[PDB]
Amino acid sequence: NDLYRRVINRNNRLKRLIDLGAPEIIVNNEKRMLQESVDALFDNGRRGR
Amino acid sequence: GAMLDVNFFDELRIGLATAEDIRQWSYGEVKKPETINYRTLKPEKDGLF
Amino acid sequence: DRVLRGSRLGAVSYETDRNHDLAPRQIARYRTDNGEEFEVPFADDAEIPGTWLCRNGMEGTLIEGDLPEPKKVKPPRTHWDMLLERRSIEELEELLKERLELIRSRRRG
Amino acid sequence: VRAYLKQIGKVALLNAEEEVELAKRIEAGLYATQLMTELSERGEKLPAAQRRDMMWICRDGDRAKNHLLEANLRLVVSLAKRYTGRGMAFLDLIQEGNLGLIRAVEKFDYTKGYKFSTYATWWIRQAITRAMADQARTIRIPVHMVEVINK
Amino acid sequence: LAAPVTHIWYFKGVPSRLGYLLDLAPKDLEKIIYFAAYVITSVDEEMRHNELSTLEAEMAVERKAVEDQRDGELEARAQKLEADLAELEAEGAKADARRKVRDGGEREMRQIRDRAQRELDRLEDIWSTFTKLAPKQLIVDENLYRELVDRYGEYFTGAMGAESIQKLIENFDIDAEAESLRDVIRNGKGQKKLR
Repeated sequence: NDLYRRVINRNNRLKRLIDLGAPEIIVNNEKRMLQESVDALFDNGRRGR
Repeated sequence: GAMLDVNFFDELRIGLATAEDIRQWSYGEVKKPETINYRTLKPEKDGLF
Repeated sequence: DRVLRGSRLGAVSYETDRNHDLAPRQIARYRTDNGEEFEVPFADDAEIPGTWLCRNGMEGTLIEGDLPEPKKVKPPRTHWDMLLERRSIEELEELLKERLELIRSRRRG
Repeated sequence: VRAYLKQIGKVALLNAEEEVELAKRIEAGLYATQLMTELSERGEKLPAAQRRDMMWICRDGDRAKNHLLEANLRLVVSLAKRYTGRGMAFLDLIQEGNLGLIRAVEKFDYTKGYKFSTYATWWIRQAITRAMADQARTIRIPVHMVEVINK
Repeated sequence: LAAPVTHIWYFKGVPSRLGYLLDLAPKDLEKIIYFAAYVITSVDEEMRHNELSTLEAEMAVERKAVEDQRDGELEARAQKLEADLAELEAEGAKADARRKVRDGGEREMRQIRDRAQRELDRLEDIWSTFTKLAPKQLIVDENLYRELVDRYGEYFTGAMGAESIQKLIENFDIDAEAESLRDVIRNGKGQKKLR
């Protein structure tokens, strides 16, 4: 539930930023942390930490 | 026919997911990071529960 | 040593699954924007709203054209409007014309 | 995080006069695109050269806003660094600080004569604290009970 | 999900199945899927083919204007250097300090022409890479990618990330690569055949 909640938060924040209209540094950093969250959900501990 | 799960198996085949198959499986779209209410202990709306 | 108890938040009944004398059912049909029917079995004694949430992702409307009301939707906080709440028309137009004159003298020479 | 530090290493820093000038360019570009839409729908005749140079005004204001946010990104990182170990990791605080930067740069006036970071610090801290309240726990708790829990 | 995201099993578990399918290094796929390097999706060939001639004429004209700026800067610095010569030689004193301003002017002319050569190399590099434009090409230095956007941003399509991988796989017919791999393993030998 913690991992699912984390992915929900990142996805909602990215949807809010993409309807808002933001610079690419913010948007792509949000995309990167979303991708890392999905990887941490599917197999926690494979890549990175 | 893995819908009503009859008691007559022949083969078990694993494949690969598609987005259309996933949204055909699902019974909604979770969009809030909420689980229970802190006081009434009842599940929330459009959350994980 | 450590033996606990506990239960999920919910109670369990014990009935018989008869399949004949059910409540009378009306079947309602909704539709999303992208042509997606979602058949909704209501009661026969049931009001049918014009809109209903579906698994498709959005609130799919009725398949009827009886209730087509699109009215109450607007963005309440636009940057232009909250600019207007703090800045006046003549001041903003003066700034606009000053920057237009600057860019005319820059691009033109 | 290290990649984000290298990404925010590219940016520069400005002063209050340049912030006022950037806000003037932003509001001029916003008036330019409002007039562009205004003459787009039910307009009579959009001038070609005036439409081109006010399109360049609008693009200049947008890029000015982008570089303003890029300049304040390091400031919002240094502001957000004092919230480690409270529920979330650093990245959520960083992005909430970006949201607070967007809200403050909407809600800022160029005739204040105020420093932009000193203006925006309340907004950033407010956004970070309210998001910490929202995403603190597994079960959401209302903010007033959060306040009395803090007390 | 608002934006696509790839699986973790098809990227990280060695051997990287996606990397084997699209013929990339796995560490060089990591930069794509973790948003640290730009990758070109597709690039036109006929429009790029006629714009080779037309934009090489444009490129030569731009380089000529650049060289005009370079020789103008070199001539202005040389005139300041001759002014240093005239305003050191006119007073009869120890010429060691009087040679210092001359050496500073020479060093200034050197850095002017060196910086001009560097931006000329930048022009040569952007045209050379535009001539070298192929799909599945990593582009590091997104500032240089922005240079590619502002000058030669047409005639190709690029993206960055999981949706770029999605675009790549969508525009990827496997049958031609299957026949090519069949021909390689039938005819050749060695490390390339093993791969």
